[PDB]
Amino acid sequence: MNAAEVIVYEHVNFGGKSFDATSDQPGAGDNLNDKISSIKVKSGTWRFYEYINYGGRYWDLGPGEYSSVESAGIPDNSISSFRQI
Ligand SMILES: [Ca+2]
Ligand SMILES: [Ca+2]
Repeated sequence: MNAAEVIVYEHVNFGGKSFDATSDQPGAGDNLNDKISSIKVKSGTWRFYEYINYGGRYWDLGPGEYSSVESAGIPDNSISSFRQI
């Protein structure tokens, strides 16, 4: 009775953590710079933002995979959070 798989990385492929879980965790939480990240998930829409839940860079997207490093804002991976719908 499980139909949800959200796997994302909070860093480079060969240098990041693999977060594989359904809707329940607080997105992401780690102190570091907003470097290259690997986001590959297919389930509705998700809101990505590197800051609080009421004062940060809002950026949502549909089911798709990507891994940029100069087109997603590289300020600082602090107080980052993302919820999947
Ligand atoms: Ca990152
Ligand atoms: Ca951030």
